[PDB]
Amino acid sequence: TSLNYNLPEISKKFYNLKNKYSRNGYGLSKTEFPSSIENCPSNEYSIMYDNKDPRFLIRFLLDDGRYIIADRDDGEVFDEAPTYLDNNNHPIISRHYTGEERQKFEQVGSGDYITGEQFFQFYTQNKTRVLSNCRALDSRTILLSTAKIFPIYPPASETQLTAFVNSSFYAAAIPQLPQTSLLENIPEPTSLDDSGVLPKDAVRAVKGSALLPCIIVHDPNLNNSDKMKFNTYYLLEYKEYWHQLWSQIIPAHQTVKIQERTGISEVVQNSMIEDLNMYIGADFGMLFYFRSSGFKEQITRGLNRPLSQTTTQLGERVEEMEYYNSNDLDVRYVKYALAREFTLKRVNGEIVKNWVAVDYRLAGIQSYPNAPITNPLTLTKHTIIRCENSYDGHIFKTPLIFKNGEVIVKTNEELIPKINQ
Amino acid sequence: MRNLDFIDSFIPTEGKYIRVMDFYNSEYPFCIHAPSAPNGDIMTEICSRENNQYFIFFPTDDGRVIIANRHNGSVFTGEATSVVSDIYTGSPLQFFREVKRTMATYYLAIQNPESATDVRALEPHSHELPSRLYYTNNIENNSNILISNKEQIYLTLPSLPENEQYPKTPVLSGIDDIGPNQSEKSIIGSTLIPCIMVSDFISLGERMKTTPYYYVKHTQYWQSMWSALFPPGSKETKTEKSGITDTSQISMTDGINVSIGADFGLRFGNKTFGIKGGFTYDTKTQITNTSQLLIETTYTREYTNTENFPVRYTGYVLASEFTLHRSDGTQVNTIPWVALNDNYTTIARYPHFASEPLLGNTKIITD
Repeated sequence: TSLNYNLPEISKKFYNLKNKYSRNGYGLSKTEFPSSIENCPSNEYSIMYDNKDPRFLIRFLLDDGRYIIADRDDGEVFDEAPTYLDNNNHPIISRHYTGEERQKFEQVGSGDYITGEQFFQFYTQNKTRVLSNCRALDSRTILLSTAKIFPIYPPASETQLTAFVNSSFYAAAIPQLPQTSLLENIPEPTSLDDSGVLPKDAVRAVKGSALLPCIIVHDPNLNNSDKMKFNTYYLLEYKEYWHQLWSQIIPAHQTVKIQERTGISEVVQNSMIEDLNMYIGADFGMLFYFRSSGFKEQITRGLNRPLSQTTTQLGERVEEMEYYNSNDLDVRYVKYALAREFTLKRVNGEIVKNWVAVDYRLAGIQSYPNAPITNPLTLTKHTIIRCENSYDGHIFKTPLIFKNGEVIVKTNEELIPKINQ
Repeated sequence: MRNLDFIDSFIPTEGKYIRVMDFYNSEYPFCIHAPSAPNGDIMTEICSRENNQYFIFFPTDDGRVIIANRHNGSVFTGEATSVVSDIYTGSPLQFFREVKRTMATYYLAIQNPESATDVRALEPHSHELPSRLYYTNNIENNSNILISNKEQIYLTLPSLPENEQYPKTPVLSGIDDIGPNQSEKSIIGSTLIPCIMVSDFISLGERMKTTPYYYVKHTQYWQSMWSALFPPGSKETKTEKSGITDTSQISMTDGINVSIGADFGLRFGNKTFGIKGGFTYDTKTQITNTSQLLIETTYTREYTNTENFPVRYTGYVLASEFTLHRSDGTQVNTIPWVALNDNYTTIARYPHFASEPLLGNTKIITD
């Protein structure tokens, strides 16, 4: 099954934005020369308007349908400065991405779609302000937002200063989405001395993937210009595999204590936060911080992992289990739990980092000799040794039989204290 | 696998099962009960197996849920001081947030004309007697707002069709071959839509029991517009339709609360606004960025055969179609929901090695 993340056309191309009514080809520019218009002062941060040195801008889609406007050459975004100009206007300036409201813009299309003569406008503050050229149509000037909105059906003269069309473009760098695959059965040991399959050698199944706009990714290896041109979107893969918890020979008719370490450590969580502003909730759902929050829904939809419903962070889980071997022989037993793996890749395929969370809720056992020679292993005692939160303080009702190769779902078993009461 | 293939299914998402709820702290067996009348007060009543006590949580794009009962399909509606049952209209007071304090217990919160501000949770005023559900600002370390699921019954969802590759352009067999009226229809995508958001002759209460989920299917195909045998160096004028008819737009809007914009993006009404992101993602469509609706337009176009030999030419336009289906697969809409887009056209020709027709001038007919 192939995959499509469904980005709009304008979110896949860096476009040159020209004014619809300008006669001499004026548009959004990165010209070094200052503003030629009296009441329109320019500076180092000012977004310029000129017929030379065009800007090539991408529009990253936010979950609420608004856009982040970024520049291909320097990787900075458009920003509505809180400072005031004449007539209660705000300058539009270049700034680094922060994810604040002042960096979000609403695109509104209007005009004659039937003759292909439509145009678009950018609005802010719940459509109370429209982006406009300062005073001129065909002269070098600045860009600002005004609260003086005019009708669009008879396109006032002032409305012309707000009308944009798409011109030339550069393709963004989009990585290819991998194809999904099925999860294998829990691996069987081949002999008494076979210690099983370790995580490094475990076969992965691809279940999801999302395209992360470079602005939310912290990749120290690249500068913001190389990052925006060659790695506009990073690839975040979601995979699953059987992560071994322990492998041991259990002597005939013996009870043995085994520690089971699952979940995720704080250091790994901190790492994901640092790089992506993302981390795992105690229900194994996804949680987000400020800088990536605006894209949560698109990301999760792509990953096929749900949004978390708790505020509790997943942590390290240490449990002590007692098992009983009822066979008359000594047996090689091995237990695996479901691993949820997240991988960040660059457009070229280079792996940036991996993060693994071990889901103790889905686990199974395999043995040598196998069934029907041997009888299944039995859980006779379950104790929680160390866990920093009480999201899941439940233990299994013992005794519980672990049938070879069968997956045991903690939520479908009888627990103490009882759930679903 | 086969079994493990359904490993994702073992731990289900909120809207894949029917539940029975009770407040964790109640000692006597009280369950959350909805009134038999379409409108009324939500109450804790002695637990029984009646459909008044069974609920489905329909999830939305941001994770909030719509809570409908199995008896009549009326939803949880926040009011002044109490929670009432009422018909779903897509009102802001009909969206709730489920917060899991633990793996087994959760509370229901509603939010004001505010954002981060007054999140209040649902709470009964008694454990000993039947009570209405009230609001409280006392959330932290308060177990009285804590809810548990007494029962959980897994829903069998309809089988959705497999996604197909973009439709290919039809081929002509000879000089006299006009070609097929349409190409093979291609499944681009399909999405699940709660029964409470659709228009149908079946009662809401019945839909809740037999078809709680409907699904919308999105297909693409090439539609024939014209066909002619062009003599060498001849210019002909052909008429090409575009957009959507007034009846089709009205039928679609009435049926699924979704309209098509002038930019060919989709416009979502009050009922479907909260699920627009999931809808467009599943169907591979886009949300509209204009307020103008798509209308029907008739275009004339000049086509010139530049080859020194006669050529057969058939013009096709890209057609996009939406169909509403019940859980049993039956199609609900009787009127076709089709949008033709004259910006994407393909010209099928005989002989195959012949060039593309030269496009001249385009006019718009004001019939």
